[PDB]
Amino acid sequence: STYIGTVQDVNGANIRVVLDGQIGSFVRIPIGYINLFGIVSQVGAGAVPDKLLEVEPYGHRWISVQLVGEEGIKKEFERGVSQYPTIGDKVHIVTEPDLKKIYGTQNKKYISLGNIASVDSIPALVNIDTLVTRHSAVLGSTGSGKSTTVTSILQRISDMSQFPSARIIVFDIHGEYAAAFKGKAKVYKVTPSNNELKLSIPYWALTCDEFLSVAFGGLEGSGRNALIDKIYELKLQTLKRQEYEGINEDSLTVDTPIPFSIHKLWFDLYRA
Amino acid sequence: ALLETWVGSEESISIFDLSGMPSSILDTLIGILIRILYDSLFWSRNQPEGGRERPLLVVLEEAHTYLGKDSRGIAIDGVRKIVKEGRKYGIGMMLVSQRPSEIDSTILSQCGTLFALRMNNSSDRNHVLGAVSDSFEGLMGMLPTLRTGEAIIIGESVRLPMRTIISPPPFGRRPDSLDPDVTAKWSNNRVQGDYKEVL
Amino acid sequence: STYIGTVQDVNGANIRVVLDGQIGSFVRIPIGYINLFGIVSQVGAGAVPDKLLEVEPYGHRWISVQLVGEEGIKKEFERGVSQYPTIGDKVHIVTEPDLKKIYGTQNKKYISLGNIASVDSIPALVNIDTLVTRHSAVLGSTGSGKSTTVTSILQRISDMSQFPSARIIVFDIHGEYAAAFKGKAKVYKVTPSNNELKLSIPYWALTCDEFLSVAFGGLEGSGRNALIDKIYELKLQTLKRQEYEGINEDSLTVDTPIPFSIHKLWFDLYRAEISTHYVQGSHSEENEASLKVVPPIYMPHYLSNRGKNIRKPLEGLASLLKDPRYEFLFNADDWSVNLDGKTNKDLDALLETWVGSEESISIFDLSGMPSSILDTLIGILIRILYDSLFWSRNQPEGGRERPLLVVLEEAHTYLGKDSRGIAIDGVRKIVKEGRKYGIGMMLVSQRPSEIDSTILSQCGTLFALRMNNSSDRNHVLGAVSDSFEGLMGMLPTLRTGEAIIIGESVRLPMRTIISPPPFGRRPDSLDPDVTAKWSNNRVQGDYKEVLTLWRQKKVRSQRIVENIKRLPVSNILSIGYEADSMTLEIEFNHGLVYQYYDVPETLHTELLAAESHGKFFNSQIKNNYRFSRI
Amino acid sequence: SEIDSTILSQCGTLFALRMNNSSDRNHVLGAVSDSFEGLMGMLPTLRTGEAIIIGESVRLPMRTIISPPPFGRRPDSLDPDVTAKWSNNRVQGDYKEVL
Amino acid sequence: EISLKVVPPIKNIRKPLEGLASLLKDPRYEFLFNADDWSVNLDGKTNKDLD
Ligand SMILES: Nc1ncnc2c1ncn2[C@@H]1O[C@H](COP(=O)(O)OP(=O)(O)OP(O)(O)=S)[C@@H](O)[C@H]1O
Ligand SMILES: Nc1ncnc2c1ncn2[C@@H]1O[C@H](COP(=O)(O)OP(=O)(O)OP(O)(O)=S)[C@@H](O)[C@H]1O
Ligand SMILES: [Mg+2]
Ligand SMILES: [Mg+2]
Repeated sequence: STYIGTVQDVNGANIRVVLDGQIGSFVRIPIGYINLFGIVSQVGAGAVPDKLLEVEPYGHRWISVQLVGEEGIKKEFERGVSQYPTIGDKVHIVTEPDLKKIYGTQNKKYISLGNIASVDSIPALVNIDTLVTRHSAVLGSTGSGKSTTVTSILQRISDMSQFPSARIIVFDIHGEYAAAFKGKAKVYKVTPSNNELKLSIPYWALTCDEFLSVAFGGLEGSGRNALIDKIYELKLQTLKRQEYEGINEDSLTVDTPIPFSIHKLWFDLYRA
Repeated sequence: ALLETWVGSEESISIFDLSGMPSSILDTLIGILIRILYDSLFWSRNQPEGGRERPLLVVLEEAHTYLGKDSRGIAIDGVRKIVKEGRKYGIGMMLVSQRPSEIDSTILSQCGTLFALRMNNSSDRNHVLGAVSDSFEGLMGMLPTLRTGEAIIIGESVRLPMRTIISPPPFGRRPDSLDPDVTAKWSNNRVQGDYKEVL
Repeated sequence: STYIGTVQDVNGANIRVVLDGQIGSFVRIPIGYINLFGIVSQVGAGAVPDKLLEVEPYGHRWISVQLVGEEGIKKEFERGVSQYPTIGDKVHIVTEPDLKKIYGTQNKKYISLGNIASVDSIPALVNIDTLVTRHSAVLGSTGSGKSTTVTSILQRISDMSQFPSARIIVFDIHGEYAAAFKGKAKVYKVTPSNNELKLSIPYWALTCDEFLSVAFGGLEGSGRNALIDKIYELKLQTLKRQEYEGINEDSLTVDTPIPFSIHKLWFDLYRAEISTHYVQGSHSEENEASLKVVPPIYMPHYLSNRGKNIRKPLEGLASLLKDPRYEFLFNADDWSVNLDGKTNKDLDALLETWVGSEESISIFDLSGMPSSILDTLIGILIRILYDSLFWSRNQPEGGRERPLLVVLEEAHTYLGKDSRGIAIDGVRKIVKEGRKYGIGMMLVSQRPSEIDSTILSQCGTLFALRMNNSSDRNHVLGAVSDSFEGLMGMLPTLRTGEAIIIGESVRLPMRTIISPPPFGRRPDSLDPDVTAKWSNNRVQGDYKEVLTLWRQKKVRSQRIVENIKRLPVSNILSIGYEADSMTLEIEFNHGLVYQYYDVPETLHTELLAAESHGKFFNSQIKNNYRFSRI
Repeated sequence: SEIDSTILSQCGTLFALRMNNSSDRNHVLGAVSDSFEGLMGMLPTLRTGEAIIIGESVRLPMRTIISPPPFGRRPDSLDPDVTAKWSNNRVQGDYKEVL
Repeated sequence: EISLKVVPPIKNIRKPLEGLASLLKDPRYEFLFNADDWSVNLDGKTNKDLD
């Protein structure tokens, strides 16, 4: 069989089992008909109770374990605890079928993005409905391999067998992803290439503030009150000289993505 | 047609390469693209093209420079609105950065799930521990000693936190930046110089 | 008789027991004639005394004696004990009848919500006056009960057979509670639905300071004093034209709720800022050379001498009146104010509708609110409710004779320790001066640490769902009136739904399993489903429309059909059709109604004769036509 | 626990009643030199009305049961009653005056 | 710097002055500015003495 030890303490959730057990490995605790799964926290002198070493200063065989969830009556793994364990109970190791049970899921919203540390055959199912709706963030050191873990995920999301209608945008500042997606993406950049289109961001698709923030460096006096007057005038004429549905002489604002000629702005404003 | 290329192409993923940008304005553009992608999806949440029928996902590299705790840029304003109202219109987001402690703490906490790769300096680890909710005491004292690509995922996107090992992309599909190779570019015999053209 | 162990040694407080038992479970100790019920969180390995460990260190069966309350003289259970245990006495497990008496009561004051963990048959009796007069809070992790719990309490308190005059209000930023209350609640949202009203907050019912905090960003100059001067004349002028009872020119104030036309404000203020002056130095309007926002053209220009440095807010304000996203505040539908400042109705209907509806609950879903000014409006709504019941506390409709219960969802973003918003400046008052007017409060937040401590100190009782992180457990435990060590140690492992109630609204802190509401009556949020939306095949998009709407700031395509009739039948409820324009309208559960276009009506007949709906609708309609959902 | 300890010490005699939370039971102990286990070990199980007196104004400290005052002379705040005012049948109101 | 007064209508501590005026008009503070017997007239005499 597989035996670790016995529970020699209880505090509701925090438990301190004594052996006769890896730092991250789970622990299984049957109680009659349902089992409690737990997480190790520390090892050695960190798990010893406050008042034991006085008589046995060098008795170090203690481990601290924590409780995460509980398995129902052949139904599923439900978080929490139906009935907490007590002193002098049994303990068992988490074996291969159990890992499937705890981590398994029959729902179809989950997708496999990796393998757990202990057993390599376990898919690392992570919800995608949640990963795209709540939010996500990748953090780490510099050489820890972020962009490689942002492609091994961002490449499994847009698969063409399950998600033929996916949709994604990327912002790479060093240009290190275009090499990964050879025939799966539409790479954009400033310098054209043979099969890469050239990023183009029309200057008239911008609000008044943002255009004033990239072009004129930020004006605050009457200059800011003169440029706005001109842009409005230009977007007035383009409406008279060409037809755009819906936009009228009143619904038109300074910040509607309507085309205006920047060169005419500088030339006419500067020439005057 | 412009939008059709960014979002409506026949290939799913778009990739915007900004390494050529004049970096004095690199921040404002990140706040320009997010605004256009957000308004276009937000204002057409009925039609079959909006974010309610094809949910979006914006991934941002090196987010610690534009999401500073006291940054005065325009990107942080955009990254806050999508962090706040995106759940209604299905516009998620992914954040990448190697300096967590420089990220604003009011934006880093509103991210449901976190990938926790290696972290050594204690000004970050003590700051990541300040935003993750289901924080175990056995799997979060393990941050600085992970392997490369041995991420830890904690949040509600998983039933419970897991210490996964992401599968690397197939060889030849990896991300590779193209920087000049000094050892291979300095070691060759000197060639006759023609500096007339350089002027 | 369940014998386990007996006492054999004494160490002052540690009373040592040799054995021959759940953690948060009571123990019974009879002493002659009076029974002692209480908690002993120290037993076994965690209780063996340090003095004796030298003898037997490898054994753990030892208990201690410290109680909570004593059984009276066959009367009832009260906290405290007349006498403390002694030598020789033995501890017995509690029995179901004892649970009935300890948690039972003969008072009709209490109400039942959930059940005790041990035996489900027991009811979970919770006071109501203290649950509405002493305020309270709800706390726990993100995935625990949380909202599924708040609805059950409001769905039990607001029963008509037992409380036929209840009165409460709910703030739900995600708008996830309107689903549970199918037709028993009012629900106001910015963009209406088939049978829902408009959450219109008339701007003329705001204090001047709050008005300048939503429309001008906090002007802090001489111009700020120009607006106050300008608004006063409008508010003063409307009084002289229309008589109002009890206020005249003398006792008029800048902050009293008299309607005024903002359109006149911006137009007169904006026009008197820039215009040609026929005669130099003349500020008269006769020297210059309205239902719609259209301004008349002005000739080129000297400039008016009556102006200031408020050009940016004044032009920025004009924009706030254009976009439809703020239509609720500035274009209150039935409270829209014409140019002369005379609207159709007054706040009577607003108050009569918010709190005076024939049905008990009212709901304000704020998902449609722009998150920039979400905090500012939260404070505004609180002020209106408190003040209205303040100066009318003797009347027969106020809060004294019909107390209120304002519920706030997701509060941790609004009561921050360093938060400088107006919400906390409004929430503090009710927690302080709301006791003697009967204005309650229920706080919800998934992360208590950020909540201001003084606010969390003054709440009467606390609901404690599961809480994972250690940083927050320590903060919430620091504002507990009556805490148990055996009960609060299992806070990070509570299963979903069941909560722990602590405070003055119950006799004892108890671990209750709140009854889940009926299936189909739950708080559900209808957010887009990626897995069901990304998996379907591609569809050639027509972006020429997406651009057009994005330009027009509209949300409905110009090809919609409005006057179609429907006939009742995954769970398809109603199906429409129209051969004139080849439009097929369908309706599903949760009120979702689409409009598929250019579909042959042969399928319409086939579906009616298909008698196989659900499994057959996806056969030839799921992704085969262009639909403009509504 | 929140009160300033600077002003607490100068007080001569202190009456202490039922104290449940462990956080505050420690602070009160710090303002009394007579650290007696029996006096304060029984603090968290004191019945309503009970008290323990410590200070110079009392010759010897011990627990006493204060006799409650007679009915008709008893503190009670006249806060509105929720269940009594919600239980009564709903009555049509007129907000023309409340406004 | 410039009805109950006979005159017909025509330092940076102004906003205190308006805030000061709020207390005067409010009936809820009349216990302090408008004491039942202790209000001070322009002549300066009070109907009673603090003794
Ligand atoms: N998922 C992975 N699995 C195995 N090795 C990886 C993985 N990701 C990155 N690496 C390894 O790291 C090297 C790839 O280049 P790196 O610079 O180390 O990664 P990187 O993602 O480009 O770094 P950053 O700063 O996080 S973008 C190789 O030695 C990889 O084997
Ligand atoms: N008593 C219960 N028994 C079984 N399942 C429950 C119970 N209560 C809640 N749940 C389930 O757990 C889910 C958790 O979702 P919610 O109850 O809405 O919690 P929540 O996400 O914190 O609420 P907010 O206010 O939107 S953060 C629920 O949708 C249920 O499926
Ligand atoms: Mg990198
Ligand atoms: Mg909820």
